[PDB]
Amino acid sequence: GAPATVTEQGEDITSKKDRGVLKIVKRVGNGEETPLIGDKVYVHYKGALSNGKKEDSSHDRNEPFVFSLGKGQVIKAWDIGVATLKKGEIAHLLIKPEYAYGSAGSLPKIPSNATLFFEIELLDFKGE
Ligand SMILES: COc1ccc(CC[C@@H](OC(=O)[C@@H]2CCCCN2C(=O)[C@H](c2cc(OC)c(OC)c(OC)c2)C2CCCCC2)c2cccc(OCC(=O)O)c2)cc1OC
Repeated sequence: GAPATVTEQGEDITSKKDRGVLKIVKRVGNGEETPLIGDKVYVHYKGALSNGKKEDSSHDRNEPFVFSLGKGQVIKAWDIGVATLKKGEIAHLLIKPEYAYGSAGSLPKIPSNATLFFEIELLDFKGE
């Protein structure tokens, strides 16, 4: 499925090139701009543990999820990954624990050393 495609075909968007965050663009967005650190970003998403049937989704807020990019308001992989998206883009991200919750996890919801998968839509972003 979608995680396997990211493993085989996903681009490594980490600075260290350690495959900690792999990306596939699933729908191309508009324009050339991608958000800067400090910008307020608005997304829809769904997220899964790799090994589990439990899903989280912004569609249940029925509302955009909002955060300021590069301000440690989300896991590292999202500061890295969302920064690469254009407005209207939908991407898949496969995320190793070092760029999420690490060996600690976030118990009981997130286990130790969990890989995560997300589908993310960048709705909009605005300068601070
Ligand atoms: C800088 O590092 C951190 C910053 C923030 C956190 C908290 C979890 C942080 O979660 C995350 O960063 C990632 C990426 C964004 C979407 C949520 N997310 C998650 O892992 C999800 C998540 C994790 C959560 O807590 C761990 C959630 O809160 C209970 C949560 O609620 C909607 C959702 C996982 C859920 C299970 C399946 C795998 C996904 C979070 C959760 C909810 C809203 C957030 O920002 C917007 C807002 O506050 O309105 C930020 C952990 C961090 O490190 C582990």
